[PDB]
Amino acid sequence: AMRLPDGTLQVMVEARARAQVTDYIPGPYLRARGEVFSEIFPIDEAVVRVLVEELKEAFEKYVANHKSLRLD
Amino acid sequence: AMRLPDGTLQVMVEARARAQVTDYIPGPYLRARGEVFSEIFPIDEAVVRVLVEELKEAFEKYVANHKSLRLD
Repeated sequence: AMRLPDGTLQVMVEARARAQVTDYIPGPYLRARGEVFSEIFPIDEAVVRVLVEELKEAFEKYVANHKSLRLD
Repeated sequence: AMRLPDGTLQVMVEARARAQVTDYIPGPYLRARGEVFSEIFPIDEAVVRVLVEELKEAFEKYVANHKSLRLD
């Protein structure tokens, strides 16, 4: 948590788990509660590894076609 | 800039950058407002390096195609 000298809030976040929204409170600042935290762990991890391999091959096919687009 | 005594001022320049001429002030000699050193380098330097080596080899093949012209 740091401050920048031009009225702009710089912060680094790291996401843990997604959630639903219970009720919308008017703002600013906007407030909302979470009904449950929707979380999951990989079931039958061999098929999970196969899908990771297929997605790795897809993203390797994705990054090779760049001449002036500037994707790092 | 070696001061030659034959009415000619042969200047040796290792240039810096191109710039847009915003306006011209009448002379001679002329004043011209331009822009700053256009010398920055963007992200994705790997495509820059690959196209640099390909441009190098393309001129290396090009100058062989104009040895009929005896290009330098």
